[PDB]
Amino acid sequence: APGQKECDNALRQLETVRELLENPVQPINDMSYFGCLDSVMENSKVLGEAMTGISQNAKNGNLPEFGDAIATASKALCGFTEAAAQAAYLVGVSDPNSQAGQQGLVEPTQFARANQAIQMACQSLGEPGCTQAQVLSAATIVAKHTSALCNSCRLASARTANPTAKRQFVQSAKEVANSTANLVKTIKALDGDFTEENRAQCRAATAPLLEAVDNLSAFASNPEFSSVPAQISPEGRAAMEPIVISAKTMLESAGGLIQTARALAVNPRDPPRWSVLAGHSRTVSDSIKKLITSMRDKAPG
Amino acid sequence: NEDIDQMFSTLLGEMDLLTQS
Repeated sequence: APGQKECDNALRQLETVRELLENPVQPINDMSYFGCLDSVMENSKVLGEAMTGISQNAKNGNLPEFGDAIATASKALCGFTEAAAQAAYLVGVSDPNSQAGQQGLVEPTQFARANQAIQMACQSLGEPGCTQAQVLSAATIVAKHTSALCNSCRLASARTANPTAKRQFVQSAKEVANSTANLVKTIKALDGDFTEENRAQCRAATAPLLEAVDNLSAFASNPEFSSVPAQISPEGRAAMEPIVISAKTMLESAGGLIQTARALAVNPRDPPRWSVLAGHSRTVSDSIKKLITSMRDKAPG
Repeated sequence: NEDIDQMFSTLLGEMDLLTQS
């Protein structure tokens, strides 16, 4: 039934996004404080419209439109929570006794994943039983992650005021890109003529790429480029609490809203559940109001 | 191979930027 998958998906995404509120003492995105407030305002508006879509379409049995409203609500709830968690962090770190950290040049988790993915795709291009189709699928993985590595290198170069590091991040990226370009030549040859000799030539051309990946990993792992965690004071933690509590309350009511709506979509002849739905919806709105008020009060700058 | 070239279009864009340095 249309709407049922959306409700289940929404409840899963809510369960995932609520984890951001458990200990929001490190930055989770690049938004400024007013960036967070802008996002809270925009997502609140979208959510308001979506809650009306949920009720009205469930009431009248417009199931595809119901599913769309559920999906829109879910997206807005996630956007809202990301903004709230970031805002909470910014409030916490703004306390005089809190110690601001510093942003690392390259985000470490996706960096490691990119390197690992390239290494495994290169290994695939090396398997004796690799089908011709698998050459092309491996190539897509190489294409994705080598381009991502180069992008990260340019970002890191922009971020650092060390002229030597600026130049080296660009050079390392060039090595990844040029070794990949050489590999691409051999991939083209192997795809055009699927011979054992061309398989060997492709395998061979993975080596300079693996070396480029390893060399960049070694360079980028310099402790001087690493992130330094924020230290949030107890006062900072107390200051961010009203934002966190309101965001948590909002998600609790939103979960109840979606669960109630899921039932009403199936059977809208249920006056008690309509009241429950209106209660959850108003409590979502109340929680958002309280969060906005708290954000205006606890603003660092 | 134009299809394989297309697969690496994002990398080509990165190379275009890196070449400027």
